[PDB]
Amino acid sequence: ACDYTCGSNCYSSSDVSTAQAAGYKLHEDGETVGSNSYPHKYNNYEGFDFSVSSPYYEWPILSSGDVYSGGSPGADRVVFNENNQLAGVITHTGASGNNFVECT
Ligand SMILES: Nc1nc2c(ncn2[C@@H]2O[C@H](CO)[C@@H](O)[C@H]2OP(=O)(O)O)c(=O)[nH]1
Repeated sequence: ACDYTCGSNCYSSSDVSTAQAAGYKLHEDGETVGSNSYPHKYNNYEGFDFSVSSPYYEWPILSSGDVYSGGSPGADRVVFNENNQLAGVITHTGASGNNFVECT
């Protein structure tokens, strides 16, 4: 069964830790990838009650199992903080426009 289900996409904890480790080292290195320049700040417009503190950063998580390296980010994201603490897994899947909803 899925630890996080983003629409139709299924992720285990391992998938999430892997994406997150990747996202956080580029953040620490001040490196960005992709046309959207990931990882980038996540403002939490949605108002998600995360149990970890701000600021937050979002990094894509791919259904392929591959780590993001440019190209299309897909609709799923891992949100981590400055301490490299997981805040949550979110998606545009099922959200209207560029809004986000949590992955279950
Ligand atoms: N919906 C949403 N988009 C955010 C937030 N923070 C940054 N973004 C960005 O705000 C714009 C409109 O949503 C996009 O550039 C989006 O980028 P992402 O698509 O890369 O996440 C946030 O909290 N919510």
